[PDB]
Amino acid sequence: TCPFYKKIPGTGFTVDAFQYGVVEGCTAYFLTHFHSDHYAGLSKHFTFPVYCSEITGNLLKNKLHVQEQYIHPLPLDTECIVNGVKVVLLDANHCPGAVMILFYLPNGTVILHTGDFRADPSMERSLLADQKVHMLYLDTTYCSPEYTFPSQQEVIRFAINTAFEAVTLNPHALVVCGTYSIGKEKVFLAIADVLGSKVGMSQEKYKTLQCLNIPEINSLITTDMCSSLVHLLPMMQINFKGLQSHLKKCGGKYNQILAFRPTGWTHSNKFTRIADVIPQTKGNISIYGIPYSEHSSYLEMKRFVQWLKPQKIIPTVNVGTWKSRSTMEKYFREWKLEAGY
Ligand code: NI
Repeated sequence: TCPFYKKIPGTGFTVDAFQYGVVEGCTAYFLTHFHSDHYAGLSKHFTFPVYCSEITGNLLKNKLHVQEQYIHPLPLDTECIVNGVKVVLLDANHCPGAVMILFYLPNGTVILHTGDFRADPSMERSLLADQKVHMLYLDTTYCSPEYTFPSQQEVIRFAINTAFEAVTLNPHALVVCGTYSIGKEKVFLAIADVLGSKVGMSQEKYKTLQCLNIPEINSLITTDMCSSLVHLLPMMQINFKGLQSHLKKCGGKYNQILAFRPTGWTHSNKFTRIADVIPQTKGNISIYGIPYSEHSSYLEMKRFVQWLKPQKIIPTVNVGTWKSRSTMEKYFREWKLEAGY
């Protein structure tokens, strides 16, 4: 049944709650972003109103065939009224179209649901700064101090310089980037731009990217693989077998593959600087695991919460074990005591 941390008290609302059938007393279903653990359950047969960003609504219509009459896109950074309740959608710094939702309850309580987010100081100057938040439903994916990772900018620098060096040494090398969901588009787009290439991909992935309002996209992506030296493949195919096979498919146009797996975190991070990352190599194939995260590090999450000073925190991730839950609650108390709220 629908868990409590997906229900917004004092409203008829649920968030990311599409896999439970008809939720009792839900008048409006919010969707924070287009990732499968969150949208699981939506299809063309859904007939309740869905509230979401413009980008998320493009993906619902084109990829899942949800009928347009049930899709209610809202502009960001704008006060809107839904079933008599004031709401605002804020950029979540997650994947394209990902939002946080501010709810202004009729009794005066204010609730922020972060969806999935990567906290950033820029958030401290949105409409969040303008009022107090009583309850926070928090993306706690990496709520433990061992989770450090570099900025997204440093990781893109590393990838660009690595790709550019490899292809300038060998003009017959192919660069491959793994994907399984929207998000992390900067990785493959930054590499293609430095190589003066388009990014080649399957028709299904090209379709997905055409839903995202990325400026100048027709200039950066293509379904003609042959004309491209950056290819996108399913994350599952980024291993020595899958890449040896793909290399056969290019008809002797290429004699080397350099491939990137954008992982979230990997325990190489507890010991290693980004500068120090090395690939796994077999023959003429090398695979780099790079720590490109679209979730908060532990320090970024702590800073955001100590800035916000919520009266109550409700975790939405890692809530399935008592040891996880107890750990997170200990960190929330530390943060509150250190900051003085
Ligand atoms: Ni997500």
